[PDB]
Amino acid sequence: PVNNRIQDLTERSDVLRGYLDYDAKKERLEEVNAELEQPDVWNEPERAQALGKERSSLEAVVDTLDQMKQGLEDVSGLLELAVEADDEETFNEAVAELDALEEKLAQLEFRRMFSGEYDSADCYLDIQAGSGGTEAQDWASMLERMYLRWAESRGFKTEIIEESEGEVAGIKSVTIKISGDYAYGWLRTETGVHRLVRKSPFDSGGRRHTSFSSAFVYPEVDDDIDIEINPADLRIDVYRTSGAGGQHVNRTESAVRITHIPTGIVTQCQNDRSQHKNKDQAMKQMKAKLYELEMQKKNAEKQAMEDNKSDIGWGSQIRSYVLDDSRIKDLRTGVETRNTQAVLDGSLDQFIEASLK
Amino acid sequence: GQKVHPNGIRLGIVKPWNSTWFANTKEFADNLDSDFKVRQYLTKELAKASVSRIVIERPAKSIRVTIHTARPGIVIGKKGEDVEKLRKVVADIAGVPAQINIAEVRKPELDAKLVADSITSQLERRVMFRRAMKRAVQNAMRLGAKGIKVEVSGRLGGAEIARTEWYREGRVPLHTLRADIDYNTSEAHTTYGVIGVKVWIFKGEI
RNA sequence: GGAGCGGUAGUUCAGAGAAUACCUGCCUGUCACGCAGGGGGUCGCGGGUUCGAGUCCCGUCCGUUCCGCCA
RNA sequence: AUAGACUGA
RNA sequence: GGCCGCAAGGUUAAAACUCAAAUGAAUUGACGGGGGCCCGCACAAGCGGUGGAGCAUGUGGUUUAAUUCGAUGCAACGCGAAGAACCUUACCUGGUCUUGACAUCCACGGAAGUUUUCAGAGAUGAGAAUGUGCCUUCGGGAACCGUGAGACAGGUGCUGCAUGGCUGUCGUCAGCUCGUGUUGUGAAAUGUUGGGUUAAGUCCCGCAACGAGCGCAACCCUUAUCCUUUGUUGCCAGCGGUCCGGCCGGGAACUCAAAGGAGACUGCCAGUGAUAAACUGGAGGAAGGUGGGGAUGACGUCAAGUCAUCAUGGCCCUUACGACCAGGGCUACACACGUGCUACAAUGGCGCAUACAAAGAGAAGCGACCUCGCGAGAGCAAGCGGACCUCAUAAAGUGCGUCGUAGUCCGGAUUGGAGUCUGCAACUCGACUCCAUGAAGUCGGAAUCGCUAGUAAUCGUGGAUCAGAAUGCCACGGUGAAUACGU
RNA sequence: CCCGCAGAAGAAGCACCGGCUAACUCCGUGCCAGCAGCCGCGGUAAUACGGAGGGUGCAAGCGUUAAUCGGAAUUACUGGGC
Ligand SMILES: [Mg+2]
Ligand SMILES: [Mg+2]
Ligand SMILES: [Mg+2]
Ligand SMILES: [Mg+2]
Ligand SMILES: [Mg+2]
Ligand SMILES: [Mg+2]
Ligand SMILES: [Mg+2]
Ligand SMILES: [Mg+2]
Ligand SMILES: [Mg+2]
Ligand SMILES: [Mg+2]
Ligand SMILES: [Mg+2]
Ligand SMILES: [Mg+2]
Ligand SMILES: [Mg+2]
Ligand SMILES: [Mg+2]
Ligand SMILES: [Mg+2]
Ligand SMILES: [Mg+2]
Ligand SMILES: [Mg+2]
Ligand SMILES: [Mg+2]
Ligand SMILES: [Mg+2]
Ligand SMILES: [Mg+2]
Ligand SMILES: [Mg+2]
Ligand SMILES: [Mg+2]
Ligand SMILES: [Mg+2]
Ligand SMILES: [Mg+2]
Ligand SMILES: [Mg+2]
Ligand SMILES: [Mg+2]
Ligand SMILES: [Mg+2]
Ligand SMILES: [Mg+2]
Ligand SMILES: [Mg+2]
Ligand SMILES: [Mg+2]
Ligand SMILES: [Mg+2]
Ligand SMILES: [Mg+2]
Repeated sequence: PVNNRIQDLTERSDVLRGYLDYDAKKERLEEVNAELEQPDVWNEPERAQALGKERSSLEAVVDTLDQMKQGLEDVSGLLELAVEADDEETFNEAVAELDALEEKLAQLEFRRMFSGEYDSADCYLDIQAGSGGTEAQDWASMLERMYLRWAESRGFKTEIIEESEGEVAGIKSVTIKISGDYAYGWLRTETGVHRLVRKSPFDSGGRRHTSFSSAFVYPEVDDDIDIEINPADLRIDVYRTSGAGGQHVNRTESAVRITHIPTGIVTQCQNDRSQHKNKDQAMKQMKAKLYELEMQKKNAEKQAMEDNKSDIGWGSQIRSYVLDDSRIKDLRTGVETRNTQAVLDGSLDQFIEASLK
Repeated sequence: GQKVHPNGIRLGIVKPWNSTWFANTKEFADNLDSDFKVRQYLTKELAKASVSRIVIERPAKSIRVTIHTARPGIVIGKKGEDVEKLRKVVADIAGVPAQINIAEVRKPELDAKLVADSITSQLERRVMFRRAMKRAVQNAMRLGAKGIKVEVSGRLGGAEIARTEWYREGRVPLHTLRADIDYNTSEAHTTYGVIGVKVWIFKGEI
């Protein structure tokens, strides 16, 4: 079976060679070496050092795959000298070398799935029923159950944040926190509307009906603003209290106005008779406004990603689940699985792997 | 709903058995299996011989097979060569000496098995189901049957939805136990599926 | 800034309870309603008195009020 | 005397 | 916009845009918290249960490497499964094979086979001996094993919303139709409606209808009475004798056994009724109005169930979605539901004594008698392919004694120890026996089920599956009620 | 316009085939791509989508769009209704 393991790693190396196109990376390296070999590259140090690091990045994949095939040949040769000569010592040594090759190959395998700052952040799944009514709610409940079971299989923690139970059956909307290593990276590609094609149990006539449920996965964010304002970035000016005392002959410089020098936001307080209390109130208001600015920065996605969220209805399907004919298919990846049962409870990684492309 | 088999419900009243032999519990199963093998062989070879039914009788250490057919000439063969060859194989299957006799089923139109086989053959040859059913009913009534009911079920005409059609003329009393109701079934393997044909023939009471 | 009122079941209110809420089992073709059986907080947070504290006392967050004026 | 509602192939 | 009006508003009066319909009369169904008339344990009157406890079993859920697949209101849930330790097995882990485990066919080598070692958990692999046979144009081969093809095998893989076949259900409900004639432009109507009457579209009468078919009834099985046969392995009235035991001699009476007939037909009498159909009674008769029970399930309804009995179009895999083997799983367990068994005791527990059944199975089987073991059973060994022998003491019941209202001399769950039987092998995961322990449970909330007479309730007995493994399924008898004013 | 020379030699495409309306099968797709004057077709066995074979109707033209009349007795004078 160890020879089968060698072939399996050979298959993994060969497909990883195709995916990462190390020959094309070497093709990129062809013109990388053109300017690096000649001394006429330090005129612009950005051209020199960046190419040097890019060359290392290209050769990282290229050389590892080269060492991968060479190592596989060495393991095959050692096992031929081991099993045929009954040398169990070399038989175990080649297994350890083969395991080391798998570790090197897995590094490049994980390299492709490495993407985004939130790649290791905990993911938050939101499932909302759409067209289909009660049947859509049931489909949403079936959708969240397999997501929870998939997360449990991966070992990720499950936390039901909120669920608004359906009026008749199922749940209208669920929000579940899935916490684990690279949880967002695993489930970031499960975003969209899923189509369910089955005979509706709620329909009296038993007609074949189509239902839709959404699945929005938003990553873990700081969700907190701890920005502290700077006295050097703030300008405070005192002036007469125009309100409630601006009429009298005797006016004091109790009114204050704090203007943020970088941003330009102006804040003024005239309620209290003491300039120090007015300064404190203006400081609270200005800091609160700055807090709002960072919140609006976070809210930029709440107006963009929410708009990008396609309607839960016809024509927005990302994956088709034909339970009547047992032909679950992901249109985006072109992957068809005949076993509906498995996809209904777990085994979603089969479509996830192709979705990582 | 569901209907009892006319032959089974009339087995002891107005119908004979297709297998008449006495055996204890030890050899009852062996005799039944041997009869099944003999019938399977004879039906396969004499499919083109228009065999209505086969009766297997087991005397002491012997098996006498009577084959009822509408075309005795082909079954008998030249100088009895065909029946002799059939007798040899039947004896080999049974394990005891065999004696094959041939009976003539005159008026082939008044036989449930023959009509059902003819209809299925026409359906396989893509003959219109209604034309086949009407012709079979008309022939039986012309010959002198007091009543005939023909039912054809399946994907008739290649339609994606199967349906059941039936034509009945005369009296076909299925609730009278003293009625000589001849009932038989057959199946036609068309290019779209399997089509079942059932024939009821009433030839009088008692 | 001064003087009071509070903070208790998921929520609203009493002093560890009530209503709503939530489970489970019934009824019904199914839901709702309805019937029956249950659980659910250890008193905003800390300290101190007390044999003994949700309670009494002090400090602190938290919300509610009124006042904060005359030149 | 009380008694409501059955999405969408 | 104009005119009118105190106002509310009235009068005249568009356009953009949108859809392929909107609408009237009539027809067939379906429905109504519309009407009239009826039926069914449907209510009403009763009896006994479930829902509370323990256990058995199935299901959902959860868990798991797998916990195989299917069945989901009535009409899924002691269901396919009339019986998972291996097998079954279709699932998982691991070790293996790849014209294959299973088929045809070509060529070549071989008889086929029968025994012994051999390494492996086993598959398998390496050997070693033994025979090397039979029909035989003695020319052949025939059969049965291997090798090498490659056309092909193989699938419990998907679709029951492509199908055949089979089945459930409304529902054994009484309805569903057709030919011709007639009416209406037509969908359609009539017949098939109406007065009775019936279990019934059962029958009579009327009628633009006349007839017919599938349905109802009858013909079929069984039971209740009698006659005729036949009298053994069954029976014992008259006897003969007898150990008193139908035990022999006997007998063909009777019970009984299985074949053929008789009998029940509103056939007869009274009364009502439209001089009809029928109904209410009565006589006789074993049986009176279908005497009881069963089989028999119309056109169709649910795209109802089954592609996993089987067959089957199409699609899918072919060094694997095929095949072999070992082990494990289907028996997992924070829970919920369904169907049952045992109880919560005195109409009873226990000890002793003593009566009354029916039906069925048995040859790789039923197993007598005797001996041994407290017991499950063990040894020996008759009879029976059976009205003969065995399974095979029926229990409830009756008599006596005791317990004396207590979680008990109720209840027997659970657990410890020791054994028997089948089976290669009872760890996961069989049944049973002996000693020991002795749980909940003291009659069960909302709610819910079955039953109209030899029925309910209760008591035992047998069979299919099956080497072993029933509280389930199927059948057999023993005691044996209460109630039905009525719609 | 006529007479000679040479050689079949230099010369056929467009729309459509579910019904209206003449002309049918296979393959690919799977409520997607798309078609569409109206009814509508496509959700794994499509004569309606795309391609191929065959066929139909026109032809140096063939289809689509725009505009008028007709069908429209659907402004009814011929010739309608409350
Ligand atoms: Mg509403
Ligand atoms: Mg106006
Ligand atoms: Mg009642
Ligand atoms: Mg219970
Ligand atoms: Mg199951
Ligand atoms: Mg299946
Ligand atoms: Mg097993
Ligand atoms: Mg096994
Ligand atoms: Mg079906
Ligand atoms: Mg007419
Ligand atoms: Mg009628
Ligand atoms: Mg009728
Ligand atoms: Mg009438
Ligand atoms: Mg009739
Ligand atoms: Mg009449
Ligand atoms: Mg009488
Ligand atoms: Mg009948
Ligand atoms: Mg179905
Ligand atoms: Mg199904
Ligand atoms: Mg099971
Ligand atoms: Mg067990
Ligand atoms: Mg017997
Ligand atoms: Mg006891
Ligand atoms: Mg107790
Ligand atoms: Mg009754
Ligand atoms: Mg038995
Ligand atoms: Mg058994
Ligand atoms: Mg009984
Ligand atoms: Mg045409
Ligand atoms: Mg196609
Ligand atoms: Mg005009
Ligand atoms: Mg008009």
